[PDB]
Amino acid sequence: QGPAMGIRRIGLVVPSSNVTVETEMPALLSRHPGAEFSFHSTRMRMHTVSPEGLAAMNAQRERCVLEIADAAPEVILYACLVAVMVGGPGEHHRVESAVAEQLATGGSQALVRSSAGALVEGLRALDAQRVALVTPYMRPLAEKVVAYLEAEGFTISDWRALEVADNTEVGCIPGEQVMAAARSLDLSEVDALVISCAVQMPSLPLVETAEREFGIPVLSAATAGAYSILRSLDLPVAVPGAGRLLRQDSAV
Repeated sequence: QGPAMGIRRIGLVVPSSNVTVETEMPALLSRHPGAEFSFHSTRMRMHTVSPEGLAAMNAQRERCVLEIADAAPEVILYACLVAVMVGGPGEHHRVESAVAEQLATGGSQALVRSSAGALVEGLRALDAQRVALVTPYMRPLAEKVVAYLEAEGFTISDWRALEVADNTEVGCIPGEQVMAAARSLDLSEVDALVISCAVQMPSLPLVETAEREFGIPVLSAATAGAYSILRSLDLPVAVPGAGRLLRQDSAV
């Protein structure tokens, strides 16, 4: 198509209290052998992962979009997965389209992705039908994630909810806790494990060790987001250290 772009600019629309995605996204993508990235954030305030915390956070969408658009990123990621999925089946399409339209009214060419939509995208690239989930959420929010994915055609075999409503606390969840949850799952005939549905719960270093342990593909909201960003930018998905999903273009 056109001239090689140089540094690829990624926009991140993130909960104010989130520290994990701005850490994990650069760490994961820094291992791309053929592309360089920069990361630019806008904050929507949230510290409590509850219906009301998420509603208050989502209401800042229009503000955040105008802010990050000013940076002319190539793709913009709506980072919080449950923020979208709490709105019920189909919500990522409504949110993504609302962002695209707002960007278009301001003359921006930026692409739009969301963690929720990216998870679907990653699960489908994996040819996954039966899926198991680990989440830091309170149970009712976990159940909405489950219902969302069922509507997209997935069978959710089993899931865990750590019930950690405070987002700062979510960021401090140790890998041992996450691994203990993943190990409590029944994984028989599960095609893929979502080791973290939330972008605040750390999981990146567990992805490789968990694939070796469980013998299935392992992804998170963050690795799904990375996959989606790569696909949106027409870049090869061949990044080491981030599970099978990030090596889909290995043979290429």
